[PDB]
Amino acid sequence: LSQAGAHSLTPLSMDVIRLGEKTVIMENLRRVYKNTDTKDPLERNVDLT
Amino acid sequence: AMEANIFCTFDHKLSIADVGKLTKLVAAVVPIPQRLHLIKHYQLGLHQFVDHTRGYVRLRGLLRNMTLTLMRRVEGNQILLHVPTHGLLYTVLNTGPVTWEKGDALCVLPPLFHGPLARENLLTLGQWELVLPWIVPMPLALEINQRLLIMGLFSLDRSYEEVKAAVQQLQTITFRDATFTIPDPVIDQHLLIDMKTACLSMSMVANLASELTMTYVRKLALEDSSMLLVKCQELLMRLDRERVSPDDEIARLSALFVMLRQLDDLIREQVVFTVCDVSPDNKSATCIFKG
Amino acid sequence: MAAMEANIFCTFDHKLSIADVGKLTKLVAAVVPIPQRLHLIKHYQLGLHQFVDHTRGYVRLRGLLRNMTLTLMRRVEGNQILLHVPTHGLLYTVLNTGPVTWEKGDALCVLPPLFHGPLARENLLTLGQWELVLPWIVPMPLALEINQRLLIMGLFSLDRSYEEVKAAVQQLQTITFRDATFTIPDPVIDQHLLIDMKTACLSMSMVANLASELTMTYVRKLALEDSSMLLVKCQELLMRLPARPQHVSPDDEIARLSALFVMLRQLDDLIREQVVFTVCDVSPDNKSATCIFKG
Amino acid sequence: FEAIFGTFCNRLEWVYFLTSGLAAAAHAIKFHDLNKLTTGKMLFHVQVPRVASGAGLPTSRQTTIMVTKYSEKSPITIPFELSAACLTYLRETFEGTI
Amino acid sequence: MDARAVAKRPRDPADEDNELVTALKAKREVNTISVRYLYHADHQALTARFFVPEGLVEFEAQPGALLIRMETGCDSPRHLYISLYLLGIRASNVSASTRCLLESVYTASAARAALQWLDLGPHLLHRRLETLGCVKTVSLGITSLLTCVMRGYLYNTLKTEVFALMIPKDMYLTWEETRGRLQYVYLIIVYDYDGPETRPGIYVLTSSIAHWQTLVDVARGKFARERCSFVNRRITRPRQIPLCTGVIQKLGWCLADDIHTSFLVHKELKLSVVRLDNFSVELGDFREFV
Amino acid sequence: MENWSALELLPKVGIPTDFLTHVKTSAGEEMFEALRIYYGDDPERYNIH
Repeated sequence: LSQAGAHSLTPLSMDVIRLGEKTVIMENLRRVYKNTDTKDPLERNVDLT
Repeated sequence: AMEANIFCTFDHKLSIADVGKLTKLVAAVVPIPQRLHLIKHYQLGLHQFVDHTRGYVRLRGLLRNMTLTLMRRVEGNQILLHVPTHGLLYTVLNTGPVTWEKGDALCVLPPLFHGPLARENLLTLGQWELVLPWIVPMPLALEINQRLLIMGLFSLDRSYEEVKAAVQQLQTITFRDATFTIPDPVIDQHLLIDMKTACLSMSMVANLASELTMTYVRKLALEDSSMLLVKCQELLMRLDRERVSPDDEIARLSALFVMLRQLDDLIREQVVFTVCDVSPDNKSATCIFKG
Repeated sequence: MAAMEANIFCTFDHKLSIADVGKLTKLVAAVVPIPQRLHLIKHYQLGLHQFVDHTRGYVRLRGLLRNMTLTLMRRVEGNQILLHVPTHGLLYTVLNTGPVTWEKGDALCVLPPLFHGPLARENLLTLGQWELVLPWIVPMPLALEINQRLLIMGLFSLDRSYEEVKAAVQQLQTITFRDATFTIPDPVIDQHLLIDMKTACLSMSMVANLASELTMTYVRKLALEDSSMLLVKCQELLMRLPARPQHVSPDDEIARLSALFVMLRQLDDLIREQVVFTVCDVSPDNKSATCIFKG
Repeated sequence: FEAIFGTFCNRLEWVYFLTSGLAAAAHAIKFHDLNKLTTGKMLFHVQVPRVASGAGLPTSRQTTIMVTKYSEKSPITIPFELSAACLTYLRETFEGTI
Repeated sequence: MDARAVAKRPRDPADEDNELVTALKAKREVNTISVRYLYHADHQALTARFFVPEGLVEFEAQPGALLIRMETGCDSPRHLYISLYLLGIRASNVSASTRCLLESVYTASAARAALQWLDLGPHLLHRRLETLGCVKTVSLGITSLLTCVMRGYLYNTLKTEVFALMIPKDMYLTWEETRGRLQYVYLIIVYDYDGPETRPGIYVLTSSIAHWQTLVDVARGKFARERCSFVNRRITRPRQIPLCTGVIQKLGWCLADDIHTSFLVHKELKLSVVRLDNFSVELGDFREFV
Repeated sequence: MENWSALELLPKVGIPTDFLTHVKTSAGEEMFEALRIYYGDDPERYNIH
């Protein structure tokens, strides 16, 4: 599976945080759900009893 | 490579509001008197057949000989008409008051009304008018004629208002998601001549059955081994419970069969469509064709 | 196995005369029923002729013919024939071997032949002590009455003198419908009629039971006020013998009618036949016409 | 007169899962014959290290353990209709009128 | 108009490019979606999806089974769908051993309610039912979905496999020792009228006969007993009018030679069934007979 | 009732848009006066006359 990956690469700008001396990506998904007719999976709810 | 389509041309000039009045009726059954290639708009619809004294039953029969045809496309001048081919699917407008659902055995019936409607509006040239027949589901289509025939049997006696209370019940069939009020075929107490014939078409048959059966059952009873005929005479002898030249028998039997051929128009009903998917809000639904 | 072939080749083994090879060219595009449904049927199975019998039961031919698959004649050539079976609902042309003037817009049904009278029988086409027999195509009003006349002939034959039956068979065997005269070959009584008379005699009784009291009475009551030609001519056939209805129950009455329609279809169908054609625009020659609903 | 102005049409904001940062959690790989396959699997071979025991205590076995890890299909499909009038106007062409 | 234009051979759609290709060809744009071959491009068969409750998906999950709409006087659902096999718990024709057997599998919050709707009123079952066709490729969702075949052969997509119709052995019967090279299939409801209750009597009846007149005549031999029950119910019960001894209607046709016995398998509960093979669908309107 | 059919055939400028609460809802609250919605391709746009 590791050898199946394409070797092509391109830059793209991103926001990142450095925690635990480890990089972590930040990324909104608002652009891919705005003006569409399905609920965003990240926005959910809890039923406390 | 385009599919064949009948052409049709209106004569009276149309305003742009009128040609747009017709584009709202893309899919729509349109009876055609004969499979002519050209056709005047006067031939379209049942409106050329419209009559006063002639009854609904006359529309019930001539419509069976009409060639149903969808309006595949609407433009200026010429109007296309796509005759269905058996076994292909065809989208059709739900002009019928009944809501459609999956798998209905739709069959055409002439349009009806109960006085003024919320929207009688249709395409209207001078004097000329269009009439698009209902596409009722089959089980209701039996219920229509079963009411229309019984209502004329009481037409001889409108004088008893207690009978009218039964006519008021038959007048308003109540299929689900519908509130019909079937018009009385009778007008000013007098019957239509088509109604007078349809009532004669049945009552004459039942009268001959009461007496003609008494003879032929006798000779045919002993020969039968199934015995089912032997008990048929029992109800006939109990049908008496209430209170001749050989040539006369031939003319008497001869009427009994020919009247049923006249009555057959009201009995068996061809199905013209069977539903598949239904569009939202039931504006229309596709239906595979079936002659 | 392959689905039964739409294309069927029939090849004679007997020698064909030059006079007869052109007889089939005039026969092109006509109903030629077959039974076995082979891809290469022999002509001995071709035609109705194999079903003939010394009884000559015309009612017997009426039933056995319906089981045979219909075919359309096509592509005459040198000692080769190509029958074809149209799929249901498609339109194709059909020549009329019979002598009847077809109308536009009427349904048609296959029927066993009825000899015209003179029975000149054309060249009839024969070989090997065998003759081709193609059943006639007829309009519905002729197709309907031809069955009821066979049935009423069997009712009068019962319960009456055999010499009296001949007086009724004579007037009934003739048919003057649509200009041309017709006559029924050997209308022999048969067990096939005995079951046909059975379903009619069964319907003859139950419809009297299913009929509503307001239904059978209605014709006798209409004469009290209305008068018309149809009311008088029909009233004479009936036996010689205001007021309230005894009861009016709309739910009970609508139920009586719905059952009554079923026995009518049980009774009407015996004079009905499986419609096959729905002709549109007949050709001016009246030697050919287009057809739909074939099969 | 009424005054119609310029016409407008919104353009969609193009997006790609390969460009999105959620792909850092993904490892996408095309495979044209994927419809033919039933279910994938990934066998894992494991042998745990052991420590020497003291006197009077049971000793650890040379333990070995293996597991299988399958896969989950998630098919997706999107309808879109095209009018039959668009079909008859797509390839058929009458006179070259404007 | 040109004489060469009528000399041209009739068009072959396969030689022509798909319309999705012709549009891309002019702008020479390349979409990621495949365009070279539209699927379901060549199917005379027509289909429509039928959402179903998940308590009836069993046995229907096997391709090839009859489906019928069952109209309900309730406004929701107005038309619960019914399996041909689930229908047999009510039919008297099914063997008492088989009836107790399969019924344990079909029990559900939904399917058990369907049996109650056959007892709600006097009206006969044939009025309440309407044949739909047969399933191919079940979706098997939490809300079950089925691709019924309105007409034509049952088969897997791309013609990779031809699904066969499945019919229970308890309902199947043969009218003749000599099967023809072709024979039509007929679903046929029958009613053996009786005092306390009029039981349904379902039967599947393949036959070489096709004409309606010849078919009903031979039908009266096997069913003469139920025919005797009909008139018997009339004479016993004045002011009572039962109707229709039964209903015949066309269902399709089969090659006859392909027929052979088979069996369904589910929940370690095998059930032997007749197995029609290349059953092209040809639905027919109900035709009552007395 | 404006002639919507002309808008579906006449060339149009491509303007990206940003607005709250989704176009299906903002037109579901009738923020605009005249408006029209439909599913799928519109046959009516092809009926030039």
